[PDB]
Amino acid sequence: SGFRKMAFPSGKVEGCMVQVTCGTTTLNGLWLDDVVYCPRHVICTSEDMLNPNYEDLLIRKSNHNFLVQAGNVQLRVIGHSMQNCVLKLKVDTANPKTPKYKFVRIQPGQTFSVLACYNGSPSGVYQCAMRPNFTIKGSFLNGSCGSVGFNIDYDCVSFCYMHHMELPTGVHAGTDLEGNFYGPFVDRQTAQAAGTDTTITVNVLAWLYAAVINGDRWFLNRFTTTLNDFNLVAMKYNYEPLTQDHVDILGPLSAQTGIAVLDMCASLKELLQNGMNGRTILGSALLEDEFTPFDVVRQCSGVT
Amino acid sequence: SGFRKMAFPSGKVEGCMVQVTCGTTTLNGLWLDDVVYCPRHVICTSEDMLNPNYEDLLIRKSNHNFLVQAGNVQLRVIGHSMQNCVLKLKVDTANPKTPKYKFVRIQPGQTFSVLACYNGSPSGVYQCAMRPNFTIKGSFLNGSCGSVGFNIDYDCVSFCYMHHMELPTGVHAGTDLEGNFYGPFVDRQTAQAAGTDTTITVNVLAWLYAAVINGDRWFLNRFTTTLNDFNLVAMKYNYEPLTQDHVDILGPLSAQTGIAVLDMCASLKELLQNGMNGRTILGSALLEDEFTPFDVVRQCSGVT
Ligand SMILES: *CC(=O)N1CCN(Cc2cccc(Cl)c2)[C@@H](CC(C)C)C1
Ligand SMILES: *CC(=O)N1CCN(Cc2cccc(Cl)c2)[C@@H](CC(C)C)C1
Repeated sequence: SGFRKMAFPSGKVEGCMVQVTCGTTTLNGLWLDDVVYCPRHVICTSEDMLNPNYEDLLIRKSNHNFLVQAGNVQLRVIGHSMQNCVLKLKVDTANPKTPKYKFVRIQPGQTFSVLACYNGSPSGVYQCAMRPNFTIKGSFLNGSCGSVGFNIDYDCVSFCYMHHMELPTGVHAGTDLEGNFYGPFVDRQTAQAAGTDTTITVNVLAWLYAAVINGDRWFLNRFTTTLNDFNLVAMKYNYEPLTQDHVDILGPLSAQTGIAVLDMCASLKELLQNGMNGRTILGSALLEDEFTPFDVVRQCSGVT
Repeated sequence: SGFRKMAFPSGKVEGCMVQVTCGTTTLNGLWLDDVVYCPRHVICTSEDMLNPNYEDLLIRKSNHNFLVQAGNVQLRVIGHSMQNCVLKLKVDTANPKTPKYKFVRIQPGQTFSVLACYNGSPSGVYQCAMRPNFTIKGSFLNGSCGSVGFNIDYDCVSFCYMHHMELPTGVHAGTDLEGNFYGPFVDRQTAQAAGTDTTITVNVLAWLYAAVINGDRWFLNRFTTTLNDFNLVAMKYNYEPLTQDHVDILGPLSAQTGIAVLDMCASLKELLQNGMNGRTILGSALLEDEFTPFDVVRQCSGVT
């Protein structure tokens, strides 16, 4: 037992990290097969970032201008291209450590692990959720750009995120591995509105089931509710509306604990209306939303 | 910016995990050089766990009874020995993936990453603190025994913990890599008292400095205190007494933020006496104690 914000083992991703330098800018790249993926802003200078003309900036660059180092070995760049906000540098050597992988575009509310990297070297790993407003609340300093988010299904790494920037509010924005930003963000040093965020209701419910599985049951009550009544409370407290698809995904957890999803919704309703009353749930004094129902099942069963 | 409960990249440890089977019991082992380290309770049966006579149980075992598999390859066991609560199985092959490593016995209040493993395969990674009462609040199911805790200094992995058991209270107990339990715990299915735990004061203070560095400053006040006055509040709220060694270790963070350690102690004093008043600090509604001053500096600087 016990419930922790667990990240995937980062080994398969560590083996893909490289350092990419262009002129005087250095960030992280992801070396998979014979391609190195990195944020296209690696081609900018400090004066370029207000509104870079990336097509023009990339034209002044040749394959030899992109310095790619994997640890101590230098990769030979034989091709370069921009796809959306990422640069794809073709190298003459396939990464011997390339795991089985996929590029996926995650949905808001889904989770993933981030391997924070600086100068091509891994510093740490943490579990993130893609917020409903398409930002992530990460830990990223200067040089962390090009660090990636991923999930691992047995031996397959599904890369879902690449870090590009920090908004003036301290939240993080980035792209999928095809270079498309999540949310309305653009890769320029401009003030950008992150949309109104909401709490991931299905995840808070999944976490309440994890709490019941692990012994924390104080919040369980003698009440039930309906999807419509619960959604009136969710709207008031800036929670995502709960749908039947969300109820269906909570099926396994409802089955294991024997607590109907709507009864758990009534517990959540009372927690939203009354607060925690100085108590904790799974060591937290607030309602956690960065564990999906899948994460809860995986952690509570022992999937490797 | 941003502050997260970050674990070390687990790659160097993943490469050491093996599955150890003895009779019908299977748990995880750590393969370093030509030695596989695992909890000695791998030699027990269900009827043995009330009070195992490990010396007698190990005598009925031969090298061929210890089945060690690293992924799909079978290791050949050429020696076996018990050192405290760990078994050391000498194998005929040095692990090609053995990183630079040390065995260290961590101090209470210090942190480390745990690579939870099942059947020799890594499931996830999380950051833990060794509680002042020598337990850890982990996430460990049946089969997780033999999973290890570690820190990484550049290329050197300092292994500090091996998981052995879950106390009836849901907290976790284990040993250093020489097989000595942290705390008064013994490897038997007996009800065992975990000592009175306390909050790691120096870590909560280190985390308050991380909050100030990252923008959360609401808790800063116009007050100061003394070590003696603060310690009267710490005693009341079951916080570890703050010493000059702790003040000294907070030196760098005090220097960076320009907030004297005793002024931060007065902020902590007011937070202890008044609570959070429905507010949060670094996304938490309680006082976090599982980040050391070293962890804060590392995360806030970008050490890889
Ligand atoms: C991710 C990272 O380390 N950095 C944040 C982005 N910086 C450039 C930038 C500025 C404004 C908007 C965007 Cl999309 C990108 C990085 C600059 C260094 C020199 C790599 C730092
Ligand atoms: C760590 C783990 O997976 N397990 C917890 C300990 N179990 C045996 C046990 C019982 C009582 C006290 C101690 Cl020190 C150890 C493990 C049993 C399986 C069969 C490995 C499970």
